[PDB]
Amino acid sequence: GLPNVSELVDMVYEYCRKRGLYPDAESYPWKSNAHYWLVTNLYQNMRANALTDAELRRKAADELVHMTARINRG
Repeated sequence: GLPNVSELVDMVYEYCRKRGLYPDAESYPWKSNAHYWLVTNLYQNMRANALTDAELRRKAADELVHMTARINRG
């Protein structure tokens, strides 16, 4: 299933920490297309907006609701 908000925020921070080891964002080791889209969107929003941890958590929760709805309808 999808990550919960805490799991997803941890993934964003790990990606933040590890992304320099890889040739590009797509080459990072994603367990699903969902993880790639969730994490890279939140990372870029983090980066381009200096999001606080609480702000990141709110965006992550919204992204997870949109993605749950997408998967729910096929």
